[PDB]
Amino acid sequence: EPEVTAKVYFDVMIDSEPLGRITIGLFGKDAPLTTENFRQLCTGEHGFGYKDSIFHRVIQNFMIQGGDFTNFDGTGGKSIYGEKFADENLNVKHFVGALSMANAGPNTNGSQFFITTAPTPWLDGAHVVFGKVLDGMDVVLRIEKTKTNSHDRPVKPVKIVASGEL
Repeated sequence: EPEVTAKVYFDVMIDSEPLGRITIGLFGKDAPLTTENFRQLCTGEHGFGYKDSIFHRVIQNFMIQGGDFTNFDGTGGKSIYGEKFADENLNVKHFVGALSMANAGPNTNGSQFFITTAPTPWLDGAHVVFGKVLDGMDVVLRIEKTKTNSHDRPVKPVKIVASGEL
């Protein structure tokens, strides 16, 4: 995997019950702009970020998605650079535990991301891979095992009650 230059975390809990911590390593040399946007959204040093956001989409054995702190439905979110920012590096490919940038076409990176729980090569070349779950992958497996309704939305809220940099 690429060089890890920074670490951040998510303290997750599926409603009145704590699931645990997910530690993530960022690829600062391969995607500087993308990692810093994520890093700052984690620390919330701007008054907005991932704290209290949810994982609105969960697809058993594919990936889990989150980062929509504006609409909580998978339609919102925003970067520290503005509404959307360009694809910085599309050469890094996906692997289990990859933190990838969710988008709606070329250059539509906002604040939404996903964590793969299986190899997803069909995404290579279309999504910026900028991180790796270094610890807490068992927390991630628990999240993908929760009951989901239509659109694969968790019945109970999987909430990031805390986040920050290590």
